[PDB]
Amino acid sequence: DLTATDLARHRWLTDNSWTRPTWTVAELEAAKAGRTISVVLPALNEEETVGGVVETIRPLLGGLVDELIVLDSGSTDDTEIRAMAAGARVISREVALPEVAPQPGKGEVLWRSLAATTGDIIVFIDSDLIDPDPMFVPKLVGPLLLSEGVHLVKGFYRRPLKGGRVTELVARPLLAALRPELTCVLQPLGGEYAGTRELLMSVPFAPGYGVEIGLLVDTYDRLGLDAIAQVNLGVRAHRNRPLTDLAAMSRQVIATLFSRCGVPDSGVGLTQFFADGDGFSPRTSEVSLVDRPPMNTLRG
Amino acid sequence: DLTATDLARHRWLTDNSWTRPTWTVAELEAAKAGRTISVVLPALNEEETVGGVVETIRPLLGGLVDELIVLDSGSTDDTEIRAMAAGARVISREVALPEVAPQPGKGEVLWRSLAATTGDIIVFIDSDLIDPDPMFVPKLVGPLLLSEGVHLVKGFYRRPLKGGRVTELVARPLLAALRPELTCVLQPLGGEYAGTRELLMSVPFAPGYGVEIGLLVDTYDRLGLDAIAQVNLGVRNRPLTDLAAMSRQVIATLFSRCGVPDSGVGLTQFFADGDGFSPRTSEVSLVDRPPMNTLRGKLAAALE
Ligand SMILES: O=Cc1ccc(O)cc1
Ligand SMILES: O=Cc1ccc(O)cc1
Ligand SMILES: O=Cc1ccc(O)cc1
Ligand SMILES: O=Cc1ccc(O)cc1
Ligand SMILES: O=Cc1ccc(O)cc1
Ligand SMILES: O=Cc1ccc(O)cc1
Ligand SMILES: O=Cc1ccc(O)cc1
Repeated sequence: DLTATDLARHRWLTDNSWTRPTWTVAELEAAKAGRTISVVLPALNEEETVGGVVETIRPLLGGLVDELIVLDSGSTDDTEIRAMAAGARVISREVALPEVAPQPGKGEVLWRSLAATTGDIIVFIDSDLIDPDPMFVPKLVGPLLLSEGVHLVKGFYRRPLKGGRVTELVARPLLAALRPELTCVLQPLGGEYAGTRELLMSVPFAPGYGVEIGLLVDTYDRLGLDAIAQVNLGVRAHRNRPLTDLAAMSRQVIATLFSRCGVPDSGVGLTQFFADGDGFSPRTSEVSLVDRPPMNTLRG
Repeated sequence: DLTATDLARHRWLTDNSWTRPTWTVAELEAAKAGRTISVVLPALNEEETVGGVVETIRPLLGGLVDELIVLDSGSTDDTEIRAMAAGARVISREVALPEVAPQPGKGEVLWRSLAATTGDIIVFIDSDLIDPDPMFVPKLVGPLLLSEGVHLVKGFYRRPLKGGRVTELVARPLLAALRPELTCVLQPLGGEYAGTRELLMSVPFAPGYGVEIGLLVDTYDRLGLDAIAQVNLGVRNRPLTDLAAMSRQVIATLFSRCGVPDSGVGLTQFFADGDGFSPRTSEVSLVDRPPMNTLRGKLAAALE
């Protein structure tokens, strides 16, 4: 009947998951107790949405939130200037961490943001969200401010009563196989999450689209379920990404899970083919992004 | 840009992949050279489609095809009667291997069929296909009969000019990580494939929905990429929950073949009523059936 995974997951849901994370901004400010909060929006060519995300967070500046930074990854559209006008601080990868040459991918941006921020709590929110809700940051920081022993909070979106394909086909099944207690986390790949500086400075950062799952597993391997919480951010329909983006995402999720769980990885990516009447000429990507070491090895 | 594995991928697609098989039934019959062909359709509650599949293969019986069997896995609908009416012999799991109690899942059915068939070549075709093409069996056996050194033929379906979600997000990326040459196989999880008796009797069979990936990986390791071919068969909507459970078993079987320590924990959904909570957990098995030549050694030796 019941397994040890079932028992732990059920109890974790009752203690470390909030379906209605309704703490008030005032009570969260009162609980800061000298701690400061930084909010980071990673961004690459998100000109249509970045300002709207910033606008939903900026009312918290000077109270709950101490800094609001857009960490730009080399946009060629109007991402940076729209973020400026909307009321954020825009910092490039190069200014965030001058002593290390950048490499591509989302994980690099989040890692570098640790060097550019000062908060005791760092909140990450994706910059591609349409009409996000102003209560995202309060909900994400609640367990960090109020619940002893929590270092990582994952924000999830409620599923309607009536596409998450990488989460449900790749990430959750692989966690079931390799780290089954972590199947408790509803949206392990979600981009809205918060952590303590103590935690985040102490773990390596996986590259590209592996960053979220890498942080989740590294936290678990150091502190177990007790240190991880999740909060319901409300409704939000699934994003529709191209299938080729998704297969590449899956491949990086696999690589990052394997690196943390002791499984070797070939470094071989997926193959694209030149196709014509003479057949299919393969071109296969190979690994070129490295994990970044804990930021404590360079700062603080 | 080109990388190290691309040479092997290019050679294999040139020699072992057929986008447009030219073969006629007549040429294939003339090439059998004393080999016999068994066709096996695994089935569990497929009354709406099984007859249609059988009807497309039945005209080959007595010529290209020597035996046509539906291996029924305990259906309670009209699968059995509809398969017989279309011209298949229907064999239960118990009849196929009477002294061994059945275990659930698709892999069990295919494994058991090895004890109930006599072919030097065995062709598997899913019984849930809609409007299958009568050239499926000819296309699948072509490389076995007309090429040298091929032991496993995987049928693939035509890709569009732009749901295979498990293949493209799970199987192919995992193979890239753990058996990188095998990403060249377009349909690693496909249910339409043919193998030699020599191969099939000698390998363990993975349980459940792991059977196809397990056979592919075992064939690759033991016989190599050149022993695997693929053929275009020409042109389904399952709930995400079912695809996730299938993915979880594909993972378990690949991990078993690599020695990765899979927990055996399935995918769990909690349900609640007035009395409380209880989990519903998807089926996962890490236990292979042993090579059929260990239980049917005399049959295997007769066929060798
Ligand atoms: O509060 C929601 C909840 C859901 C499933 C559980 O097992 C426990 C709690
Ligand atoms: O009775 C159901 C229940 C769900 C979640 C909780 O946290 C507590 C109770
Ligand atoms: O903020 C999202 C992001 C995505 C891809 C990148 O390379 C960098 C940032
Ligand atoms: O401190 C709790 C803890 C739990 C599980 C681990 O593996 C390590 C630490
Ligand atoms: O496709 C055939 C099949 C047989 C037994 C199963 O359990 C599942 C599928
Ligand atoms: O035969 C090779 C091939 C590769 C990719 C496709 O999408 C189709 C065919
Ligand atoms: O995909 C999730 C799942 C959970 C329980 C099951 O029984 C089957 C599937």
